[PDB]
Amino acid sequence: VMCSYNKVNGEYAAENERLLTGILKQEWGHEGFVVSDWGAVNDRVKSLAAGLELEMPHEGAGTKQIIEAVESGQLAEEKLDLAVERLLTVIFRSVDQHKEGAVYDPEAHHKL
Amino acid sequence: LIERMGQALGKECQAENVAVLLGPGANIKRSPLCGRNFEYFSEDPYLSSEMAAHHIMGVQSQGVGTSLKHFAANNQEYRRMTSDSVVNERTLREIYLTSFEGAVKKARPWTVMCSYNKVNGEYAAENERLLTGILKQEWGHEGFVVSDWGAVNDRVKSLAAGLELEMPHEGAGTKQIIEAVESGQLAEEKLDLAVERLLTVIFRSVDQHKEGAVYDPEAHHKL
Amino acid sequence: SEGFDRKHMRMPDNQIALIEAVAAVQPNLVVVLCNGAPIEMPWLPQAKAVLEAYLGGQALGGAIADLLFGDANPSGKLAETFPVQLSDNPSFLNFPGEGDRVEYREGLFVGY
Amino acid sequence: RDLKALISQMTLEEKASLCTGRDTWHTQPIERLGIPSVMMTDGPHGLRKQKAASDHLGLFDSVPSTCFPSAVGVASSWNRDLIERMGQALGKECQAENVAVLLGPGANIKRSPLCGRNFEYFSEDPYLSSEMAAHHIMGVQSQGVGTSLKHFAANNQEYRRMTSDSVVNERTLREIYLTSFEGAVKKARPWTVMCSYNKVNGEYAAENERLLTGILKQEWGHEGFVVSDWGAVNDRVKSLAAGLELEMPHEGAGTKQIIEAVESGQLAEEKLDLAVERLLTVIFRSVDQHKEGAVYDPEAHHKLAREIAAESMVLLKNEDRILPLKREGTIAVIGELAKVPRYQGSGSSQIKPTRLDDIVFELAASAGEHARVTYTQGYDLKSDDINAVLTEEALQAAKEASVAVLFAGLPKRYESEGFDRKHMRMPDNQIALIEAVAAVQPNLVVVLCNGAPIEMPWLPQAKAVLEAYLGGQALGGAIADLLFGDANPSGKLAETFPVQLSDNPSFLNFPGEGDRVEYREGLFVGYRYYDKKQLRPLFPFGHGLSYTTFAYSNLSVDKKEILDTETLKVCVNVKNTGERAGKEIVQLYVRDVESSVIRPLKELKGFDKVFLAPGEEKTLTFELGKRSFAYYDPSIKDWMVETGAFEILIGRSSQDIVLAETVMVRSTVSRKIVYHRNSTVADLMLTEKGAAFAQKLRGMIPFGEEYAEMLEAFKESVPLRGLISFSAGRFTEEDLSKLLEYLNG
Amino acid sequence: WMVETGAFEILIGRSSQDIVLAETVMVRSTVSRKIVYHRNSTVADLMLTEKGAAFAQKLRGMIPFGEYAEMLEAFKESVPLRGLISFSAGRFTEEDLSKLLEYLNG
Repeated sequence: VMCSYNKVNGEYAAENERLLTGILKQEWGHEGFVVSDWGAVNDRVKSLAAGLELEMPHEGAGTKQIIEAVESGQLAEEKLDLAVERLLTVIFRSVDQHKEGAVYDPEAHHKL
Repeated sequence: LIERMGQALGKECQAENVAVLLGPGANIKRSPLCGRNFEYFSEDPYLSSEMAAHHIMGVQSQGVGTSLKHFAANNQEYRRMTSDSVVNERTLREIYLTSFEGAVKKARPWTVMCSYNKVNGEYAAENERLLTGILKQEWGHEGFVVSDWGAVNDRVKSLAAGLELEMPHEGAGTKQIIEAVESGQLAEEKLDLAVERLLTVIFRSVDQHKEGAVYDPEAHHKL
Repeated sequence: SEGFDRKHMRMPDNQIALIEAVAAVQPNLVVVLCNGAPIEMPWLPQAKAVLEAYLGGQALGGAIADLLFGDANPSGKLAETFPVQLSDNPSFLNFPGEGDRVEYREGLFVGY
Repeated sequence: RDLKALISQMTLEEKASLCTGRDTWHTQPIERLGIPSVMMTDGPHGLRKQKAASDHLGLFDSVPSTCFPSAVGVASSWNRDLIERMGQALGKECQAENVAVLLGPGANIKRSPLCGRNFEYFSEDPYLSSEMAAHHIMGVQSQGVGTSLKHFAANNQEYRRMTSDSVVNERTLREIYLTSFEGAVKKARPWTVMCSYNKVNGEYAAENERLLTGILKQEWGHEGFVVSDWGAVNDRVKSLAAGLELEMPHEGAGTKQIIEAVESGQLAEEKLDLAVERLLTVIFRSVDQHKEGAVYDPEAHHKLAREIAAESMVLLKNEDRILPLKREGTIAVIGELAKVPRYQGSGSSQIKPTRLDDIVFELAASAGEHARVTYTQGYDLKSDDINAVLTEEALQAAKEASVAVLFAGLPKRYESEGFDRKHMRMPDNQIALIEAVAAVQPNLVVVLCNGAPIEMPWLPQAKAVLEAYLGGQALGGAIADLLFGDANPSGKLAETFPVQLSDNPSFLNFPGEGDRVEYREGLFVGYRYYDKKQLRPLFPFGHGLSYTTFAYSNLSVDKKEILDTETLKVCVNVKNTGERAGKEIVQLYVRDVESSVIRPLKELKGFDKVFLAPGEEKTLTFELGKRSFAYYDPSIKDWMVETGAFEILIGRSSQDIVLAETVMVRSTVSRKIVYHRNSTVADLMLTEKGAAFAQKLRGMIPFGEEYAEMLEAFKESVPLRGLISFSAGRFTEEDLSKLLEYLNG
Repeated sequence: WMVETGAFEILIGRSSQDIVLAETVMVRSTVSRKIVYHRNSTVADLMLTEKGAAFAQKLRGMIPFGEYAEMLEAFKESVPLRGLISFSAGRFTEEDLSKLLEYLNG
C-alpha cells in the first residue's frame, strides 16, 4: 500500500502511526509493507517508527539517520528487524513467482 | 526484635503524617566492598527474607506502608544507573529474588521499589518479566510498583511492564501516556488497571491514618 | 556511602599502627570496631578481645557500656562472612566488571 | 602431478570414497587412477603401530618402539630445541615403519588437575604449549612425515567426551584454548589437524563450520586437511560441508550419503572437488617423501630417550644439600615403584618399549664400588593397605643406611584416556611409609612418578623431592645421573601444583551438569588464577631447582616506545654464580598496567634455556610484538592494544620476578565515540563538543566536604536521559534529541 | 522448583563452621519426567526403561574389542547411540537406530 503526500488531521501520512500501524496493520491485518509516494517522506526515522518500510525514490541520508537512531538509542533495532522482515518477505515472493521467459500477445491485449 | 523496631518506626510515621516509609532494603551482599551493604541485611537469601518480612509486619501493624526496596540485582554502586547485571536464571531465582520472595508473600508490603540497574539487558523499571511475570503474577503482589528516584528510562514502556508510579514527578511522562492511548499503542484498560492499583493503596493509608498521633522520643531511645 | 563502593577492605593506617604500639606496652587490650561492612585485621593477634559494633545507632553508648561490663551478655552472630583478604571473596574476578556490564559468574557460590 | 586433471577423471563414487578411511588406520586407494594408500598411526611420544588389530584404545599389543617421555615432563624442559630433536627420532621411526602420518602432538590446555589425559598434554599456559607443540611438529616433518595436531576444540575433560558441551565465551576461547593451537598451525604447518569428540558452544567440533573453516582454514590459513577423532563424526554430510575431509575409522554409509547429497543438489560437487584436492595433496606428499629402505638404531634412540628424560624432571625441593648423593656409605632404595616402574600412560598413547631400564640396577651402577645400594619393597602397588612385614624391612634397611631414596607416585590404574581422576591424593599406604621411614631416618629423598599434580601432606618429612613424571623407557639412568649430579637438574613446573583439589579454578564447574560444562573462570586458568586471587600454591608454575646458582643482570630494551604495528627487542644477562655447571630457564612475562577490560596480572610471553659453566655469563634475547600486549575484542572481531604502559618481567618462576622495565605501546586504531541516551555526563569529556555542554550542565542540576564524595559521584555517572528527572523541567526529551545530533555530527 | 528423590542431612550448628548435631531424612519427589531417547543418548541411558535395557544386551557386545578394565567399561557406558555406527562392523546402521528410536519413544 502506498501512502499519500498530504497530512491527515495535522500529520503526514508517511509518518502517521495511527493510520499506517494502528488502522492499516493492526486493525485491518495488512501483512505486506507500506511504501511512500515519490518524495513524500518528511523524516525517515519518524516514518520508520510509524510503519513505513520503504522510502521511494532512493534517499541515502535516510539510511545514515536510521543507523544513528539505532546507535544513539532512540530507535530500537528490533523495530528495524521487524521492518526488514516485511520488506524481504515481499521481495522474495515476487522473485519466486517470476516466470522466466515470459512473453505476451500485443495483438490480443488490443482486443482485450 | 526487628518487628518491634518496625512498630516504633510506624509510630513515628503516624505522628509526622508520613503515609509510606521507603524501606526496608533487602538486596543480597554479593561483594564485601559494596557501598550500601550497611543498610542491607545479609548475603543469605533466607535470613535476609526473614528480617525484611518482619520489618514490614511491624511497620504495617500501625497502618503505615512500606517500599521493599531495590528489586533486581542492585549489588554494586559503581555505574548503577547504566550497569547491566548478567545473572543466570538459577542464580537469580535461588539467590537474589528469594531474598525478596518470602517478604513479598508473608508481609505483603504495600509497594515495591525497583532498582536503577538492568537485569539481563533490560532496565528494572521496564522488565515486564520481572515486575509483572514474577512480582505480580507468580508471587501475587497486590500493591503497586514505584521507581527509584529518576530510574525510569521510558514512561510508556514502564507502564506496559507494570510500574505504576514514577518518582520523582516528571510531567512529560504524563503527556506520553496520553498520546499512547490515542495513537492505539497503549490500551486505556492497561491504564485503568494501573489507576486501580494506585488508588487502592492511597485510600488505604488515608483511611488508616490516626489523627493526632504522637510518640515518646524518650522511650524510642530506650528501644 | 550511597553512590560509591569502597576501594579496599583495610582500616586506616594510623589506626592499625596505634593498635600495634599500645599492644607492645599494654597486652590487656580490648578493641571495639565501628564499621558498616567487613575489614581485614592483620593486628588481630595483639587484641585479646574484639567487639564488632557495626553502626549501633543513636544509643550505641549505653549498649556498648552494658556489653563491656556484662550487664548485657553479648548474643550477636555474623550475618556475612569476614574474608581474610579482599581477593578471597567470590566476586573478586568479576567486580565491578567491564563498563556497564557485570557477569555474576560465581553462580550459586555467594558468601559462605 | 596435475591434480585438477586427476580429479576430473574420477567418478562421483571414487571422489566420495576418499572422504573416509579404508579401515582403522589406512586411507582409501583408487587403483584405476594410481592413488596409493597411506597409513596413520598413533603416538604423541612414541610409535604405536598395530600389526593386526582394529583397536583405537591401546588394548591390543603393537610393534615394539621407543617410548620417549610423555608431554608433561618434556614440556617442563622449557627446551624448544630438545623436543624438536625428539620429533626427528619419531620421524625416523615412522620412515622405518612406513607410517605416513603420526597422530600427534596433542596440545589441549590443562583446565583441571584431574583431567585424565593431562599426562599427554603440554601445559596450562597457551604460549609454552604452542612452542613445544610447534617444535614437535617441525622435527617430525623435517623427515618427511606428517602430523595430526590433536583434539581441536576444548577437549579438557574425558567425562562424557563424545556428548559433552564445552561452553566457552569468545574472549576466553580465543585467548586461552584456541591460542595453544594457533601458534603451532601457523609456524609448523602440520599436514593435518584432528578434531575432538565434544561440542563447542553447542556444536560438535567435527561439524563446527565456524571452527574448522572460519578459524582454522580461512583466518589461520591451514593448507592441509581435517581428520575426525575415531568415531567422532555425527553426520558425514554435515561434517563435509563444515570442513572435515577425512572420517576415521572407515564408515561406508557416509560415502553413500555424500553421493546422494550431490545428486539431490544439496551438496555442491565443487565443495567435494576442493576436498579431494586437499586430501590428495597430503597423500601424494607423503608418498613422494617416503625414503625407502629406512632403518634406525634402536640402540641410539634409547640414548636420545635417556637425554630427553634427564632434562624433563623437576627438582622440587632440596634441603641441607642432601642431593646430589655421595658415592660412599650405604643408600637404601625403598618402594615397589622402584622395581615396577611408572614411565608412561594408558590409552592410545601406550607404547610397547624396545628396552627398559632397571632403576635399582642403574642406581647401583652410578654408585660405584665405594657405595652399597640395598633394596626393600615397602608397599604394595596393588593394595591400599599397609604391610607389616614390608614396613619392618624398610625401616630396618633405612636404619642401617646413611641416606634413603624412597620411590612413590601413582599406580598405573589412576591415569588413563576415557576417565578422569577422582581425587588428587597419593595412595594411602605410600603416604604412611614415607612418615615412618622418616621417623627413623630423617635423611630421606623422595622421587615421584606421576603424570599430573598430587597433594603432599607429608612434604615436611622429605628432605628432597624429585618430580620425575613419566620419564620413558630410560628413566633409570636418567634418575641415577640426576641423583648423583652427573647431570644437573634443570626443569621447571609447566603446571601449578595446588595445595588441595578445591583450590583450583575449575572446581566450581568440573565436570558440570550432565552434557554441559561452563568455563566460568574465564581467563583465570592455572597461574593466571592463583596470582589474581593470591591463593598460595604448593609449588607455582615455572618452579624448579638446580645444584648450582644463577644471578640475573642488565635488563634492557632497544626502544622505549613502539606503535602496536611495531616490534621490540628485550635483552637480559644470566650468569652462573655456583660451582657446578648447569642449564638455566628464563621466563618473560608482560603486565598490562591499566586496561578497560579484565585481564590477568601477568601473561608468559617468551622463554629460553641456557647452559653455563661456572663463572660463565651470557645474554638471552627476546622479541615482543603486538600479540605480546593485545587482548581479544569480540566487537571488532580482532586483537586490540590499548595505549599505555606495560611491564616486562624476568623471573626464575611465576612467583619470583628479579627484573622489570616499563615500555609504552601506542595503538594505531582510532575509534569514533558515539553518544546515546544513556551516556554519562563523564562521557562528554571525550570530545571538545561534549565537554562544552558538560560545563553548561551540572549546574542545571539544583542540589560541605562530608558529602562531597557522592555529589561528584552522582554528577559524573548520571545518564543524559537521567538529567530529565533532575533539571526542574529545563531539560526534556526533545533537548536530549537535539544534543545527540550535535554530539554525533 | 524441583526436588530430587534422595537423602538430605539436617545440621544444627553454632556457626556455619561448627556443626554439633546431624540427622538424615528421605525426601521423595512426586514428579515423574518421561525419558525421551535420541541419537546421542548413551548406552547407560538405555537402562532407565525395561524396553531400553532389553536392547542394551549384546549391543555392548557388538563392540568388537569388547588392567585396561576401567577404561573399557568407561568407553562402553558413555558411547552415544549414533557412535555405535562407527564400532559395530557395519552391523548397526542409521536405519536400525531410526527403528530403535521409534520403539523407545512409544
